[PDB]
Amino acid sequence: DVGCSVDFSKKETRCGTGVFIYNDVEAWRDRYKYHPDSPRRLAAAVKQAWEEGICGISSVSRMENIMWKSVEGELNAILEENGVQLTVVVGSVKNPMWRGPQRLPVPVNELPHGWKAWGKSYFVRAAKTNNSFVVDGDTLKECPLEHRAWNSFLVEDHGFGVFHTSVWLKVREDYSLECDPAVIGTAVKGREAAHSDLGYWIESEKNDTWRLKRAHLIEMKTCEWPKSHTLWTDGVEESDLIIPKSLAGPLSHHNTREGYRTQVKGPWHSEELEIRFEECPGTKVYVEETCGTRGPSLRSTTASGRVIEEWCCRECTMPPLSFRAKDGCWYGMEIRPRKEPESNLVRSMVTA
Amino acid sequence: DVGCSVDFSKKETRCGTGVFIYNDVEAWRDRYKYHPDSPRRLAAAVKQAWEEGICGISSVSRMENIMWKSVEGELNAILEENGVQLTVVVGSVKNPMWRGPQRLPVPVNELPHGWKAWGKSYFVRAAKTNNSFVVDGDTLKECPLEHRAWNSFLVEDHGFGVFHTSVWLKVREDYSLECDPAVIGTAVKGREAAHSDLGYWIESEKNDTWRLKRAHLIEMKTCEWPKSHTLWTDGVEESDLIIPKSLAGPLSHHNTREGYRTQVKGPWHSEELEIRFEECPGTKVYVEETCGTRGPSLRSTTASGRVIEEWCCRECTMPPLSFRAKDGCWYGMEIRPRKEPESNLVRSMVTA
Amino acid sequence: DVGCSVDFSKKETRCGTGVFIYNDVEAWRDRYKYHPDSPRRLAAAVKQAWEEGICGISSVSRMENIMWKSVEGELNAILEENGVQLTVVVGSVKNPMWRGPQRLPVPVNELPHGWKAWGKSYFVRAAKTNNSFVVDGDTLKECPLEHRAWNSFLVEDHGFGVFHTSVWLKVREDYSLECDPAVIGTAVKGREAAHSDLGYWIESEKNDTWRLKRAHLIEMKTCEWPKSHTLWTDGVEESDLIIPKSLAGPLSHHNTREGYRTQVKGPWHSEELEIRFEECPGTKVYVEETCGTRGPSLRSTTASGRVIEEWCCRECTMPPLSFRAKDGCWYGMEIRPRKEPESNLVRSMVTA
Amino acid sequence: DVGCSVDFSKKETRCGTGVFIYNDVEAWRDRYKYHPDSPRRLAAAVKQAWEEGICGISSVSRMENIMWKSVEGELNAILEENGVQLTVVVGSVKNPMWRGPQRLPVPVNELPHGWKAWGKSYFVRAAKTNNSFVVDGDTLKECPLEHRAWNSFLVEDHGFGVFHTSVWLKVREDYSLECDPAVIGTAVKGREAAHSDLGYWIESEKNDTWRLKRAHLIEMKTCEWPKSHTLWTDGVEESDLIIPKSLAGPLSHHNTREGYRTQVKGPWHSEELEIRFEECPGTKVYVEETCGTRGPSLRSTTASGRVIEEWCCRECTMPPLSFRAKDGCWYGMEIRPRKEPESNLVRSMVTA
Ligand SMILES: *[C@@H]1O[C@H](CO)[C@@H](O)[C@H](O)[C@H]1NC(C)=O
Ligand SMILES: *[C@@H]1O[C@H](CO)[C@@H](O)[C@H](O)[C@H]1NC(C)=O
Ligand SMILES: *[C@@H]1O[C@H](CO)[C@@H](O)[C@H](O)[C@H]1NC(C)=O
Repeated sequence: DVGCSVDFSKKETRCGTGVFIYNDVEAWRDRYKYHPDSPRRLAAAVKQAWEEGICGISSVSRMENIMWKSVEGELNAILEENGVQLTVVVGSVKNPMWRGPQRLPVPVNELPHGWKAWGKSYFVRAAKTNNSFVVDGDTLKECPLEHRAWNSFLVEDHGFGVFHTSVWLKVREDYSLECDPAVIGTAVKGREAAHSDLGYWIESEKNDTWRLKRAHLIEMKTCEWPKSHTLWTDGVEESDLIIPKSLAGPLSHHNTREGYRTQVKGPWHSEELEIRFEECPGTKVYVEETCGTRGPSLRSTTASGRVIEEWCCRECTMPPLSFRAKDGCWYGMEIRPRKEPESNLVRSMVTA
Repeated sequence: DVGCSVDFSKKETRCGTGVFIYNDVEAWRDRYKYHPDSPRRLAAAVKQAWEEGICGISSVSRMENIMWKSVEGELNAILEENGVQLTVVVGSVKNPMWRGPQRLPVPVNELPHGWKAWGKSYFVRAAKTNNSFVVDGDTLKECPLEHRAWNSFLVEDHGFGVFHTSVWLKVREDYSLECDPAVIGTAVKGREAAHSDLGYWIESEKNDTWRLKRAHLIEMKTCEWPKSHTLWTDGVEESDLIIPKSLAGPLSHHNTREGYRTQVKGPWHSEELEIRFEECPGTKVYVEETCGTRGPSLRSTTASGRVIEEWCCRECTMPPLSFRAKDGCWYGMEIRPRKEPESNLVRSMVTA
Repeated sequence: DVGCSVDFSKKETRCGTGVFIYNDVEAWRDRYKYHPDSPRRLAAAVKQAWEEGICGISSVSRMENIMWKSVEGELNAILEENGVQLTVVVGSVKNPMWRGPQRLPVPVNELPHGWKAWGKSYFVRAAKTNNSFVVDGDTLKECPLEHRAWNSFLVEDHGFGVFHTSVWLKVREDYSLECDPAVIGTAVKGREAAHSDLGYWIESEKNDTWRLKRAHLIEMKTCEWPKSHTLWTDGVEESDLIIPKSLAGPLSHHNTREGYRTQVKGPWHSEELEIRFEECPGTKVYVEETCGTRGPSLRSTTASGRVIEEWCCRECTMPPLSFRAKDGCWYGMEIRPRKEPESNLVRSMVTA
Repeated sequence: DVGCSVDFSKKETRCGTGVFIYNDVEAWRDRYKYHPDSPRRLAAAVKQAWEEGICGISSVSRMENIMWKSVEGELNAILEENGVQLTVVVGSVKNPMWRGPQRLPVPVNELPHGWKAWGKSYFVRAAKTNNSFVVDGDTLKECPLEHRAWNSFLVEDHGFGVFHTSVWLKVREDYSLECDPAVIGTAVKGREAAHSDLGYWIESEKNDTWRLKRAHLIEMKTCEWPKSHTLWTDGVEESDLIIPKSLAGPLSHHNTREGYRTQVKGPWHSEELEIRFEECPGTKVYVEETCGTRGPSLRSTTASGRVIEEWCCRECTMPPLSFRAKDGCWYGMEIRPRKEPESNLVRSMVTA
């Protein structure tokens, strides 16, 4: 708790005791290493799960998906060692990571033998097997969405003084729609508080009342935001959560904005996204009762690239509500083009 | 907002951005300028308060006593320019700081006079007067409680922690029974959370769904704890708040103890009270079905120096709750002497 | 070795792994507390030296004087336990320290028995004897300079998790004239190189040239600066070293300035000498080739404190050169008063 | 600079002023920008070099090769925008990185076109040209090493080096084979001295003499170690410098070990080479005078991977020297296999 505290705004070097949080979403690339636990038990789990008619796993976040491409060789070799013919295939995730009903069973006992964890686990290869245990990817045709597992892992301990934090995880014996709290946090001082998650960072201020300031989205989950680590969980609803609750929208006075509602058809397809309260270049948003009602988020740019400099709506706190996507700006549901037809603009992917 | 941390149980160090809280209950605040609005307006408060039957004040906290005392002499000189004859007397604060049905009014007009109230170069005095506005102490007869005010102040600024360190203030224009949220510090992470203010420190560990861990009291206020800043506002009663809400007992699951109720008869008199869950020296608390019922906290130390060692109770949980006061050790209401008469021991006067 | 970092010039906070120097010049007062290892062997060495004709020891560093003063009692008691007729008297510290031809011999064997000294180092009782194994002091008549032992010691271990990190020395097995490398640390980074040790602190930077900026001289030694721990020791002249080599002047480009010759006649009688390049208060220096020639340095004021305000220099580059001592503001030799008799100028004592 | 320090063998901790070194070899540093002065000045320099007849550039180090990989596209776009037709093509660094005799001429005047590409990070295309100003890569035939430049840049300033982490370079006016000192750190404390730069990490231990302890290499350059930035620069011979000076072998007694000689023919082709004084896995080294004389470094294993169990040496001192790279474990010149056919010994190709 002994800290370098140096007030950047006022240049105040100080130290003492308290609690400390750090912005790791941008520093995530060079801070984190992940892995499963007991790969033999995981081989037992995948084998047993295969006995339950399980296709694969549709990862909800990039953290888990990046895990499942780490012990694929070791998992396949362990399956080979005990004679289990099972090949795991891992593809690419696509936002918004949808909700899979199945859940990975938990073995009651490990495989009868196997000690490949000693020495060499990485540089291992084995021939494919007819059976495929797919992970993410565009294998929607190979198997439907109802045979895929989802949110069947946990974080018990992470962080190490080895320059590269190694994270311990294991298959859930429980069923949950809630996002993992081991890697979430917020706290408040005076006028400022912020909701922080590995794939979601949210800025909350107190200008007049407690409101929202900004949010960044690297990944597009489908779990639920908690209330225990949420501030002011008393007197708040889901519709005003600009972040959809189904998309893990916090239930706080700090997750609400005036003149705007939950955005379910937003650019939940974009791999990367940010919610900035700024008019996108060359686009001025108006507020007029004459304007149209809400509609699916339309990108600021037409397919031809021409920009639309006139956007309107009825009951918005002007001017901006635009998603900072890689492909451009997506505007909120209330904001709709004033003159450009709503069918001409790049409509957001169906992600309600 | 950029500082570091050095964990105790682990030597790992790392840092960047973050939010930070500090503890200032051990240091009993610190030397602060204590500008109440304007000293001329503060003096003009008492002319009309005194006129409408306010013969004294019951200070809510020790800060307030410091504040009135620190300007007591100057208050006598501000009113020398106009035909006002008052003399302010500030006495030691008796605990627990009972309430005052009156409040300090808010003058609407200023007295035309020199503005030398603040920053005077000394060399000035005032004329004493028979009528006395008694501020706490032993002026119960000189001023009835019904004519005393209380909790009639509101904090505005408490910054300038580098050089000026002024606790700027204003008479709260609003009759508030709750405490002031500004100087409160709190946050929760992992298995830990802790509230903090100018007179109290609170700890909360995720022992089993959170509970009461340890707190210290340097002053027994009689305000109330706001919910929008306390964890789990919903889901706790005021009776199981081991701190009576009357004493600003927080309304949170984190503020409660198994087998212990609100300690209304606790030693809220001892100017300082440290709340620790531990057997006091030389006492063995028992859990017997045949023990006695609740009662006012009996100090573990007798007036003659003898100490009653073996105590019992019917609904306790280890470790026992004993108020570590300068007066000695005081146990909870639930824990009574096994067989030594409660009359002989130093009973805690009913502190409701 | 990891650690914090704060560069106040840019406020750049850093943490990694490497080496960490410290500025301990101000901490010479109470940096260390210790005695030489096996004071019995040092007593044997002192007896052998005295038998060999070592009337005294000329302390080379104030650290050595501190150690000798601290260990005087234990050494005396060791001498008088074995029956040795020797009293070790440790005098004051006079600047500049002057060399001692002789050295402390390493004793072939320790004294037959000196266990009573074990655990009896500071609070040590003994008597006096006719023979005085003086240690520096104002005893030039008694033990002349040529008959004093000097720089015949070494350092084994220093630095610890304590304010007074115990230092263990050793009777130098052989001759030596250089200074101690173990307590030296240095390096260069961009535009700043600093030469620092237990008693000195020298600065340098590249202002279109690597020149001298400021040097703090708590003491005045005569050993030689080692090359193994020096920067840019290639192509530098003694006469341009503002600090002469005879007073332990580093041999580096960073230890010289332009338009100024070596200062061999400066206030080298000053106990504490700090060197800065800034105009002396209450005076001014002109670049006048008609000024005085080279010679002893002068104090800015007269004996009575009269401020000699008129000064000049043959070819100095403004700002001028002056010595800051406890005595007062002393000028460089190249600067002379435009109009002041040499009788009114205090000449810096010069010792060879 | 205010930092801290925590010991590893011990647990001593402390914070204070000083200077701090940081090892970025294993820590893998951070991302860097590598801005080459004014992009148009670089374009003019390369155009003038091509007019002179410079066919390409030899990236001395991996940092400069990454700089050219980051600067290629925008330089080509700038060239095509101006009346210039020359394409820059980069590739992979080949070890050992070879020298070049040419330097990029400093342009007299900037190319006549608009300035819009300060630190332009790609994302602009250009028309290919038959003429190519190849950079490193494998275009040896297209641009012979004769007309390949080498060390044509110098680091100027490291502005915003904590987060922005940008290294700004400019075309050197004068020729210089020397490496870059600004990115070199070193000092000595007690019995350890360490030499390192942006690419190299050398550990020297004092074991009865200042001796090397370990040497790790992530690249293979050909510049030269500056003397001002190393220790014990006297009484050192190249033959005992295990690292050849041609490999920027530091000139210090710390760079030599007894019983061995310079290794100018070792596995310097390795992209990563870690030198450890230890027997190669599955191999035994002995000291036999009848052993083969010094010869090219041989991988401990064979081409098929067979391990040589018996090894001999004429003058080696245990533990034996071995180069630990991804290719495998090697042996020095003095260490020859005791009895093994020379065909199966993977010689290190001569690095001339
Ligand atoms: C923000 O500052 C204060 C606090 O809410 C208020 O006066 C103001 O209206 C707020 N909004 C703006 C746009 O300044
Ligand atoms: C160096 O110092 C001189 C005068 O001492 C000053 O004019 C100049 O600006 C300084 N800086 C540089 C980079 O020369
Ligand atoms: C290393 O340790 C010390 C000197 O540094 C000494 O005892 C020992 O002999 C040295 N040599 C070896 C091989 O450890």
